[PDB]
Order: sequence, then C-alpha cells, then structure tokens
Amino acid sequence: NTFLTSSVATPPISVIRTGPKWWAHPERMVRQKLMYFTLGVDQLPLRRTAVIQRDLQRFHMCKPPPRVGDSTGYKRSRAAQLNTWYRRIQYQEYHMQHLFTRHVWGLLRVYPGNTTKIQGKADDGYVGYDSVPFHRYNRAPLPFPARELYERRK
Amino acid sequence: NFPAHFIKSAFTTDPLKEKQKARFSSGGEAMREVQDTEFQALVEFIEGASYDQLISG
Amino acid sequence: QGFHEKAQKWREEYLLDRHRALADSLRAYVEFSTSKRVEPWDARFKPFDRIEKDGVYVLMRYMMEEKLQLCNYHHRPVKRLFCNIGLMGPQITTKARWKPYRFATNPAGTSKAERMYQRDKTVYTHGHN
Amino acid sequence: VGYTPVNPDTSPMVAYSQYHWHYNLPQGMERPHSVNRTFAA
Amino acid sequence: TVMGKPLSLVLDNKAWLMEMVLMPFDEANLDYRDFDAHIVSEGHAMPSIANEIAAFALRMAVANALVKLIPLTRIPLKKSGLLSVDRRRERGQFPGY
Amino acid sequence: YYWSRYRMPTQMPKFDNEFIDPIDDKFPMSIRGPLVRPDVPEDQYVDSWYICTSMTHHMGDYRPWSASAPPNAFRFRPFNEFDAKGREYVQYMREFARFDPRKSRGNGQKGFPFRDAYLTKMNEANQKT
Amino acid sequence: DNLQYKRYDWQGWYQRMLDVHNRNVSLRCRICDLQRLDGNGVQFVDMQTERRLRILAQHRVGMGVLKLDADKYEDQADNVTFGTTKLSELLADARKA
Amino acid sequence: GVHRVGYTHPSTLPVPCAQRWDLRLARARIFQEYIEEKAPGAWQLEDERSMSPEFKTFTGYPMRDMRPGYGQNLPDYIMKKRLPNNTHYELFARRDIPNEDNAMYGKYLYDMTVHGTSLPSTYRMHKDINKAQRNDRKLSGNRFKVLCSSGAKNPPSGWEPIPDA
Amino acid sequence: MRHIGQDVPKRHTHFVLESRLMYEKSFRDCWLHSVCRAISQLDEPLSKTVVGTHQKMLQRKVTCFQYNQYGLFKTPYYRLANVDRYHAVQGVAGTREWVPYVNVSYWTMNKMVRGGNLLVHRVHYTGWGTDSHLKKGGWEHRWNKVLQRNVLQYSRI
Amino acid sequence: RKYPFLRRPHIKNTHSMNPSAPYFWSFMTAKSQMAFLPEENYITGDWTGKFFVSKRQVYTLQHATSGAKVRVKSFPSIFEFNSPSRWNIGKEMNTLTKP
Amino acid sequence: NRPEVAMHRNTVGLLPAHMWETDKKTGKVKSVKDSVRDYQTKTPYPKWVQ
Amino acid sequence: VSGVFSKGRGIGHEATTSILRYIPRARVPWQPSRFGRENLTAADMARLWSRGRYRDGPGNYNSGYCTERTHVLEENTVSIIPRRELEKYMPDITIGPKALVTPVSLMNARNGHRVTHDLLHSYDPHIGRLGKPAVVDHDNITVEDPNRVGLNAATLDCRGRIYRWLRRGPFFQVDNYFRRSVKLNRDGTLPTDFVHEAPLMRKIIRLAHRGHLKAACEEYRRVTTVPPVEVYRALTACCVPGAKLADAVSIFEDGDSKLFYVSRD
Amino acid sequence: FPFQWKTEDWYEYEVAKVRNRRFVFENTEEDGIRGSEVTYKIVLEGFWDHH
RNA sequence: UUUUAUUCAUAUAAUUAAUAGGAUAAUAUUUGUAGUUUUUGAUACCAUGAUAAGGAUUAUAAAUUGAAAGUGUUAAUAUCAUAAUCAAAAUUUAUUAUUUAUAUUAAAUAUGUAUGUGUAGAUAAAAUAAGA
Repeated sequence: NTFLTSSVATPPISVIRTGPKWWAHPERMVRQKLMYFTLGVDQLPLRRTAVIQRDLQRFHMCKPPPRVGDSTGYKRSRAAQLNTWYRRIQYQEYHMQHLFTRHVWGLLRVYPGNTTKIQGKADDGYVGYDSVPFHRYNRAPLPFPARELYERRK
Repeated sequence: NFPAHFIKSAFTTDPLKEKQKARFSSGGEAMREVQDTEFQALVEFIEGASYDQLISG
Repeated sequence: QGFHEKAQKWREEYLLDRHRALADSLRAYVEFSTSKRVEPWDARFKPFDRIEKDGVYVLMRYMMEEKLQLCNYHHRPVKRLFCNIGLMGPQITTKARWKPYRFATNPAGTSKAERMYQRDKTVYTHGHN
Repeated sequence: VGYTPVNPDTSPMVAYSQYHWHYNLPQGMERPHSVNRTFAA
Repeated sequence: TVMGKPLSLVLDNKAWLMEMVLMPFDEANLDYRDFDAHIVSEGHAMPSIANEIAAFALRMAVANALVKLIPLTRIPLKKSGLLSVDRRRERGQFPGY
Repeated sequence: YYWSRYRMPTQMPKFDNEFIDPIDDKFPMSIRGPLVRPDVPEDQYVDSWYICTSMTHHMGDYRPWSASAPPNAFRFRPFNEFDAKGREYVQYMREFARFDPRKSRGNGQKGFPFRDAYLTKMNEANQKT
Repeated sequence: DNLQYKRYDWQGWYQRMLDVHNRNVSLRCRICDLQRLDGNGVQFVDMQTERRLRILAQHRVGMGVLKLDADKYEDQADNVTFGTTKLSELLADARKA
Repeated sequence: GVHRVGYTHPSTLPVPCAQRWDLRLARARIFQEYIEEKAPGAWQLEDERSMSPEFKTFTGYPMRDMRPGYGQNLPDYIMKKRLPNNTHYELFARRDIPNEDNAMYGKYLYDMTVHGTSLPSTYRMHKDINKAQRNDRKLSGNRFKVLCSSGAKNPPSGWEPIPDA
Repeated sequence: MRHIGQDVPKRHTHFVLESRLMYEKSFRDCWLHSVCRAISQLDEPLSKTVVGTHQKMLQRKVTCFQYNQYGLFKTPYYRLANVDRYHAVQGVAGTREWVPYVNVSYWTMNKMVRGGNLLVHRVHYTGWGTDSHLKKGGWEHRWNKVLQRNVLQYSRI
Repeated sequence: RKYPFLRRPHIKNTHSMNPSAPYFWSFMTAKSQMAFLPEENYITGDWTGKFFVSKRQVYTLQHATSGAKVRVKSFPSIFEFNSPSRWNIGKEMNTLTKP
Repeated sequence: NRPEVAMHRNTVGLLPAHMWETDKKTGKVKSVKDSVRDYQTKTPYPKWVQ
Repeated sequence: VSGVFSKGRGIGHEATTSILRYIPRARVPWQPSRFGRENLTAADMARLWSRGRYRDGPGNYNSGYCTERTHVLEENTVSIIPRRELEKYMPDITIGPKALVTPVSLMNARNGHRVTHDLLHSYDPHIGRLGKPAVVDHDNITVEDPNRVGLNAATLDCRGRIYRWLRRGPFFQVDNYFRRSVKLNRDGTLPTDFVHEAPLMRKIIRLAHRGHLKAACEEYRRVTTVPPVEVYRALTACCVPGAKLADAVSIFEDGDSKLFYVSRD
Repeated sequence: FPFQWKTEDWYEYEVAKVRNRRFVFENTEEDGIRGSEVTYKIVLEGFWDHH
C-alpha cells in the first residue's frame, strides 16, 4: 500500500493489552467490519472482541472488588480462566484480521510493506526498495526493478 | 558574630527613655484615648463555625 | 616542538589534494547530470502500471518521448514535464507513485538494488555520483 | 548582606518590613509635604 | 448544531462520539427530535474537536441545559452522573521532562 | 542616623513534621471541615508574598457572602433570575431583538450584533424551515 | 512618572522616553459629519465621494469612522499637524469624484 | 495560470469610471507606499494560524509574512523594520547599571551634599579595616604597590620616616 | 589600576558598564548602517529620477562610505554577551540561564527571589501561570499578543 | 546543554567540511553572487601593517597575481597560504583551513 | 547549474576538461596542472573601471 | 616599591601652584594622594589610550596601528605584512577623516551624534576632558586621537566618565553642541554674519522674494547658524499675500523665543 | 434557532469584529450615557489589585 | 547405606578610581570651574547557602460536582560575609534523552559520514486525561 518501509513485529499480547487506543479503536474496528462485510463473511470474532472491549472499558474506572473476600482457591482461578479465554478470542480476531488483510491485498494487487508475506503470490515475504540490498531473513539479493507481483494491465 | 537582639523587655528599657515616654504615654492618656464553665467551653468551641472562624482542635 | 611547521605542511598538502578533489567532484557532478538515469516512477501503481502498449505508455512514447530523452529521465524534470503536459491531470502527486530519491538517481541500466552503495565515495557530491 | 548594599526602593523586604508600610493597608498618602511654598529659592 | 455546523459534521460522523451527546435525552426519557440545541465553543478553538473528552464536555453541557429547561430531568441525569464534572487535567509544560 | 529608624524593639508575648500544630492538624477532617481559612468571598484574599498562605487585604474584619450580593439574593447572584451565562445570553438575545444596522455607525465592537443569530439569519439554507 | 523616575537625573530621559512612546495621535472624523453642504452650495461629500474615500482608505476607515493614527514625529504637536495634512490630502483626492 | 494582466482606460470604456489600478496608484501616492513590482500573484498565502477563528491562536491579524526566504539583510526588511531607538534596549542601556545608585546621582556629589566627604565603597572600607588589624598584629609581609612610584623612589626633602623597632 | 584600587568584589562587573557603550553606539549607528545596506543591496531602480548607471555608482559609493565608517557598530544583538549587573554571571538568552525582564542571570534571579529583593508571585513550577495568553498558546501566543498591542492596532497613516 | 537554534555560543565551532561540488557557491558564502565583497577585502584607513588577514575575506585573483603573502589564524600559531592557485576563487578563507 | 530546478541542462561544455589530467582508463581526474601560470586575461578588473 | 607608573607630572600652572601651596587643600580622607589620568605623561597616556580600545579599536594587534613589526604567539614569532604589500591585494578605499563625520542635520537621526567613531565623542567639556576642557573637532577626527575627547571604558578614570555619560538628560548632546557653537557676541551683535551660511541666506531671500515659500522653508530646514533678521522679514513678507497667518506666526516664533529674539523686528 | 451559518461569513464576521475596536466615536450628540464633548480615561497602575 | 527508553559535541589568551545644571527665568565668561607623586586580598581562591535524591494519612452512609501533592537528612556542588600572585576571547575538544526510503540547500557562515535480520550488559522513569 502507501506504507512500504521496513517494519518491526510485536507480540499479539501487546496489541491486545493496548485497549481503546489502537486495538479497540472504534474507527479501526469499523474498517475491519467493512472489510469482512464487503467480502460477505460473518464478523463473529470481531463482535466478540468488540463486546469484550466495551465491557472492559465501561468498568475500567471502577475499583476491583476486595480480593480478600474472593477465594484464592477458586475465584482467582476462575478469573484467570476468563481472562485467558478472552485473550484467546482476541488472538483469533487479530489473526483473522491479518489473514484477511493479506488476502485483500493479493486480490487488489496491493504491494505490502517489506518482508510481508501474502499467501498465494509471495509466499516468502515481498521486499522492495529497502535500505539493505539483500532480502532480510533470506539473504537473497534484490534487483532494482524489485518484483512485479501482478500482471501489468489495469 | 551574632548581634544582640535582647528579646527581654527588661533589657531594652532605660530610665532616660522612660522619662520622655511617660509624659506622652501614661494611664490617664491611655484612658483618654481608648474606649457554667462547661457551657462556656462548649459555646467557645461551637462559635468557630462562624463565617470568620474555623473549627479548632 | 615543530608542531606548527608540521601542521602548516599538513594543511598545505591537504589543500593541494583538495584542489584535485574539487576538480574530480565537479567532473563527476557534470557527468552525472548529463548521463541518462533510470525511469523515476514506480511501475507498481495505477498510472504507470498498464502494459507498455496501452494507457500512459503510448502517450509517453508518442507525445513526450523527445522531452523525456532530453531530460535524461531525471526525476524532477520528468515530474515537471508530466505536470506541464496535463494529459494526466492532477494525478501525478495524488495517485501516481514515484521511486525514492537515491533509487531514482541510479544510472540507466542497473538491475541491482546494490547500486547506490557502489557509487564513488571519494567524490564529495551529496549523492550525485 | 554583602558588599553590594540592598536597594531600599524596590526591595519587598524593606518595603513591607515592620519599619515601613505593608501592602495590606489603605496605602494612603503618609504626609502632605510642602517645601517650595514654605520656603522657596 | 455545534458552532453553526451540524453535529455529524462537527464530530465527523462518529457514532461513539455522538452517542454521548444523545445520552441525556435517553436518561431523561425524552425525545431527541423535540428540542433545538446549539453549542458555542468558548475554550481553545481547534479545527477538530472529534474526541472523547470534547464529547464528554458536550454531553455535560447538554445535560445542564436539559436540567435548566425541565427541572424534573435533574434526578435521572444526576443519578446517571452526567452533571458530575471530573477535575482531571493534562500535565502542564515543564522542561525537566 | 538613617539606621536609627530600624531599632524599635518588640516585646515578647505574655503567657499564662515542622510548622504544624498537632492538635489542630490532627483534628478529624469530617468535623473540622476541609477548609484552611474562613469561607468568605475570595475577593477578600490576596496571595501573600514570601509566605505560603493567603491573607486578607482588610486586616481581619471578614465580610460574609451576603455583604456582596443584593438583599435576599438567590445563591448570592447579582440577579436571581439567571446565572452568569444565562445573564449573558439573555442579554445577547434581547439586544439582537432590537439590533438595527444603522445604529452600528460611530461606535466600535458594540455595533456588532449577536453573531450566532445574525449569521444564521444571513444563511440562506436557514430561511427554508 | 511619580514613583522612582522623578526628582533625579534619570527622570528627564525617562520622561522623554515616555513622550516618544506616546507620540501617537489619533484623529477621528465621521462620514455623516462630512456629508454637509459646503460654502459653495453643494454637498461636501456625495455617495461617489464617500465610496472613493472608502476605497482610498482601505483599513483607515471603519464603522463609518475615518481614523488616522500618526506616529510620524516624536511629539504630538507635530503628529497632529502631520495627521491634519494627510487628512486634507485624502479629502482633496476623494472629492475628485 | 500564466497570463498578462490587462488594463482598460476609462476613455476607452463605453461608460467612464475610476479604475481600481488608478485608485491604487492614488492611494499609494497619498500614503507614500512602495509598490513591489516583483510580488508574485501565486503567493497569496493567508496566515491561517492567526486569521482562522477555528484555531486557538486566532488574533485577527496576520502575524507572519509567509516567506521562507526572509531575513534582515534584504532592503524590504530594512525599509519596513523598526529602529531600536527609544526602545527597551535604550531603557536597559541606562537602567541596568551594575551600581544602582549611579543613574540617579553622582556618588561624589551625593556624598559631598549629604555628608561632608566622599565615602569609599563598603569593600574598600572592609579592606582598610583589615589592613589596620593586620598592621596592628604583625606589620610585616606587606608590599608597597602604588600607582606612581616617583614619590616613593624620590621622597620629598625633609621627609624622615621614624623606625618601628 | 591593576587590582590596587577597585572598590568592587567582582572586577568583571565593569563588562556591563562597557556593554552599555555598545548599546549606545548601536543606537547611534543603527539608522546609517541600515540605510547604507538597503541602498547598496537594492537592485531594482531606486525611483523614476535615478536609474541605471547612476544607481550603480550611487550603490558603490554608498558601500564605500559604509566600509570607510570606522567604529560603526554593526553587530547582531544575540552575539552580545549577557552578564548580570550584580554578580557578573553570564547567561544565554533564550534559556533558563537568563531572565529577560530583570536582565539578570538565573543565579542572581534565584538569589533575589529566595531573599527579599524582588517582588514576584510564585506559581506552579510546571504550569502556564495566571496569564490567559500564556494559557492559550504559550510563549509564542504571548509574543504575538505583545506584537499586536505594540504595532498591529494603529491605523499607521 | 542546549542553546537557541542558530545562536550557538561557540562561534568557531563551525567545521567547514570539504567543499561540495553540486553547490560550491550556496554554502559558507554570500546567498547572492551579485552582492559586494565584505569589508575585509579592502583598506579602510592608513594602517601600519596587517598582522594576518581574517578568515572572512573572500579569495580573489589578485591574491595569486600580486604574490603578497597572506596568512590566517588556525589551531597553530599562523597558517600562510603558500603556493597560490586559481581554483579557489570566490570562496572565503574559512573554507580552506580544515581545523 | 544547481540541482534545485535545472540540473539536466548541465553540459560537458561548461566543464573545462583541459586544466587537469584525467585517467584515460577510468575517467577520474588524476592530477591538475597549474592555473595561475601564464594565465590569459583581457582585463583583471572590470573594463568600465578606471 | 611596586609602582605601576615610574613617572608623573603635575597639571597646575607653575605661576599658581607655588602660591596655592600655602593654602591647605582638603584631600579625600580615605585616599589623599590622587593620581588621575591627567597626571600621566604623554607616552604613558598614548599607550594607555591605545590599550583601552582592545576589543574594537586599534588595541588588538591584528586590528591595525600596532606599530609592532613582529608578534610573539604560541612560542613562534611572526613578522608583520606592511601596508604597501597589503594594498596590492586589498584595494584601498580610504576617504579620510571627512567620512567619519556626518552632517549636523543627521544629529537627530543619529541620536545626538555627528562623528562615526569607535568611541562616543561627547559634546560637553566634562566627559572627554583631559586637563583642558573637552573640545571635539570634526576636521581632525582620527583613530590616533591626539585629544582624548572620546569615551572608552578601559582607561584609568573610565568608570566615572561612563557613569556621567549614561546619566545624561534628553537633548544633552544637541544642547551642548548648539550652546557651544552658537552664542551671542561680546559686542552684543547677533551671530548672523557667518560666511559658511551667507549664500544659503541669500538663496532663501531670493526664493522668498520670488514667492517660493515652500522652497525657502525647505532650505531653512538645513541651516545650522542663526539666520539674520532679513530672512524672517522676507519669509513673513512672502507669507503676507497668501494670508498664511499660521505659517507667519510659526516662522516668527521659531526665531523669537528660540534664536536670541532675532525675529523681534 | 438553532444557529447555522457558513464558514466564509463566520470568518469575515470574526475578523471584522476583531479589527473594528478602536473605530469608536466617543464624543457624539446622543443623549443619555453616551454623547459628550470631551472624554478622559485615567489608567491607574499598581503592584496589587486591591491597591 | 505493569509499562517506556538510553551512540549525545568544544573547555580559556594579559590589565577596570571625580563632581560639574543652557530658549520663553530681572542679567555670575562660573563662555571654556585646570593644587601630580605614601600605598597595597582574590588578571586564579569567598565557605558558606541553596539544590539534588526524597517518603507521611483522615475523609460512615446519604447529598453535593463535590471535600483534597507533601518534607528531614545524607550527599555532591558552587558564582555569597570571611585567608596576594593570577580562565573567558586566538575556542578541536571529545560535555545522556537525534530527522531511516513517492518528491530532499533562497537570504546573518549554518555539517560527507555508523545501511547491515534492529540483535548484549547495565541504567533511568511513571500508577497524575486518560483507558495494569
């Protein structure tokens, strides 16, 4: 797309921990919903993470209930189970978002950023006009007309 | 080293100055120029709720 | 002891070398300016994407070929010519995509991304060969 | 304190000390001085 | 209408920002399309006030206007905490940081 | 001498962390009240220089809130009908209700009418209701 | 000055600085006051004369008041005569319509 | 786009009128305004940061010239700039004296009027008193640094310093 | 002359006294230098009366006179050294080292504030202060407001 | 320590690098080449002899044609521009020192 | 010409290419000959002066 | 003895000192012996004055007028390039003393100054005075400064001079210059007989009699001396036909209360 | 009501209101509070507000 | 048998004592006021103040939009009141929080060298209109 420079990768836990700033930003979530809808597939994981984020952000101000009253034997384990279950749902949504972004890029002839893999037509990470002459993680030298991934016309 | 301040009121008055002070300021001149313990303690304490006072320990 | 004389002689030699370095740098700058560069447009986006026998390429090869040859495919005059011709419109800066500076300042035929690092380093010309 | 003497005109300490006029006062004229009319030159 | 422009244009047609302005008319159990409301900006004018804090300020202003207009709407809005101002303020400038 | 002025002595009073009185400071907040000074109008206080407290421009002689508002004023307002913003915008509406462009000559900013109503009157889209 | 820039040597140049800083003189004249019959028997400024005057004074006229602020000379006594001279020039050129 | 600005004479006009360029020339003559000939027409950049009410820093006046290549060297800046005469610079140049009690009055004149003799500085007095104490204690190790050595190398006739011990 | 009689604890305090002379000479020679520079650098015709070779010769004569002006003060003000008049401490304008209004160094200003020698009102160390112009844009906004008050309010006939 | 932009208290900290061929004129020189030479190139009054020419003086043909010795102040006691050439014309002396 | 607006208009004719000896194999400038020696000038100062 | 100066000379005349020595003089109690700048010898005064302007004036070795053929720095002495060799590649544009002095009409625009010198030349005989009263001659303005009428802050008694200069009233320079240059003659006649302005007076008379009052006033703007009564007479006469009462009163007052009541005719 | 305007009119109104502040004719022929022959404005300056 | 970051750049050169007023004022050449030479702490020493680091705890429930940042000491440093032989213009001299790939020098002389898969050890910071 318009962003073609080198990029670093971050664990999904970091983006999930980022709340209603990037991961749960309503505009970005609406864009993801539009991407799913224009492809005509259900947005079940997106809606699950949306309701999870809404519930979390609504009560983030409130103080936690007294932990002494809660039973460490069972209540703490139940809370950890629920937190892990929510985190797994958000992981699934994150993976789905990345997969569908790659797929839409491939369909629309959109050249991704450097070292970005688009299954079906790159399969090893497209790199073009990078600061390093060689392909990162592959050590393959790169030509100046970097790579024509798609057909010329249109 | 340390200047003598003499905070004592008996170390800063002398008869020579008192002679001239008495004529201008004396008892007559001052008079001329000027115009239930539990309950008393309780009212003293609660009068601190006035608009110009504060509750004091 | 003698450092004044040593530094004076060192600076004399440095200036004598600097004269030749300036001459070589001016020669290299003129040669880079007069030498044809590579096509300074990204061939991966809508305008400069179609086949060579259709779209913008036929217009380039039948309308502005002589001007492009005279400007030697330098990115600034190429963009200015594309703006002046107006047959493409305001798309040059809004929809058209172009190669970066040091990638579009490469010679005519490179075929290798490791070309900007192989240029002459003794010539002080701010990245102009 | 110091070889350089303090300025009694713009120093808030001397201006608002016990021997001068504080800023929480009516700030009226201290005395109606008349020099030129009592004895001109 | 906010500063002579429609609320949708002022908030850039963002549902999560316009719902805050809508909230008082729901908490008071009223109808939004029964009142004309205008918002006048008197703080720092900015080209875009499309943000959560600005929406909160708009919601507070609308709640106060509703309370002034219909006195009985005071109880629902107060119980929902729409007239409760938060004294939170961003850190001031300091060369140390 | 000049220094003879700065020699008046003050006599000591006659009796019968740091800086804080434990008895008054440790008094419960819910009883003492979250106040460090009398609750009189703030116009009577001036931030003391060189001291971290606020004194009154009138030595003692505190005036209550009712000494600044009209008699039997609501919430100590100058007028019981509206708050500050009500008194401002009602005034704006009243002056726009009789604004005449011819009267604006001569004076400066006072000739400009209530902008919110003037511009909405000058807007053609608002004419059609 | 009456605080610390009197009765001493620096008082003179402080007062001179004050006068030079306040040398500005503002002359205000109303167009309605100009729109009167002159000695010859015609209106001193007509509609066209007023329009020409407003064009000549792009920002010096405002709210129907012609204001000329003269800071040309260090003293108000010369600023006033410079302002009167320039106003006379402007009126002479504006009456040409 | 690129064009040539046209002018039509009132005599050539079907109905005569005062042209805006003629009015501009008259206004320039009246107010002694320099007409810049090399002002490009495609640089009508409004100082939006000070003219747009939608901005915090709105002031109603253009606070910038919107020319990147603008400096104090160019004659336009020289002509339209302000001289520092009678400014805060002039105030500081006479008020920020290291010794405050010298802008109001001369020290010698003030001493000769209020007192009978010119007093020295506090530092000079302290040095003199310290010299007095040192002379009382030791009276040795001192130099004889003076401005003019003529009076010390050739003492006046009839001058006999008495010994100490 | 050389540390025999100085009457001052800091001998560098005379630098302020001699810098006042620099300011006085700037006030003397600012108009002449500015006019000479403008006339020399201007390339477009001066007027309808003088054009061409007359203007070129006038420019060269003006710049020759300007170069012959020996002792004319032509120095950028930021190159002038700023030292407080009380303690001879040097400070850089534009940083916290220097206080513009008092025209004293940071050390001198701090000493005078901790003592009872200056009438200032303490505010929060990490805020904008009481001033509305400072709170509504900061140093640049107050700068623009000062400019508007000083100049951009007159008709300037 | 930070100081206002283009107002560094150090005046000689500016390290004039090797001259750049592409500009070679809009760098360390006058912004316009129609401006007159600075005052250091000329003689104001009747002097008794200049110790060394300052580094702000521009280089001219007369420096190499006249043959008179020219020198500037650098890290050593002095530096004389021995073996005059014609390649450095229109440039100031600060660009030919490399401190 | 500076590379700001017009750089492709530079031509080798502007380059002297005679006051230096260049490498006949690579093309770089090997050495530079003396320039002040027997320099040819019609007028060291502008003609209109004096 | 660590004397700064080996020699010194008195300033009072030998006819008056020998008689005034019998009258005791009240010296300063904390410093009876005073050795001011005047008591210095000619060579010592020249050296001190040259050293005074080390920053901007010829005090710096490389600035000029250093009169030294070699400079010792960094343990390496360097000879001096003479002016004859310097002028080969430095074209001389010297004008002389006539360049430093600006016309009298530029005093107001130069903040009460005429000479464009390194030192501020005060017009009062108390700041640049050295024994004799300070007199500033504009036809002998040179860097060497045989008369020490300039103001510098590196001499023996510079502090008091700087204090006096900074503690000056408005129109100090202009008032001193005008009062010292123009005054009533001892014979009681008006100072209206100068030759350097007489052609200007005749020109103004001719313009006034031709009726060019504006030109006459423009020329009168540039006068430096007191004009004769004929100038005022002609100006008023040429203002008579135009009924310019304000102009006539102004030109009368400009000479009545300001210039020795010349217009009182 | 409600107030809706256009951006150009709003900008012009704001700029005009800011500009037209000193263009006030103080001495008029109007009866009442305004309208007089001479107007004196005394500006008092002090270190303290209550002063 | 919880979260964030860290490659940081100028640094020495030489001389410092006094007061003196101008037009519209009933008169001052005071226009243009003339008595060398017996003293010496900092061109390099004042030790004493501030600062850095930096903590404390009562507000039940209803109402109200409310009723809510505070410092010793230990340390280092320094320009101040305190103990005479010498740093501030001639600056190389190494002094923490920097712009990473569509377009890159026009007004006071304003930076040509570190691309390498962003890969160590240590160090600092915050629960403050944000969303552990």
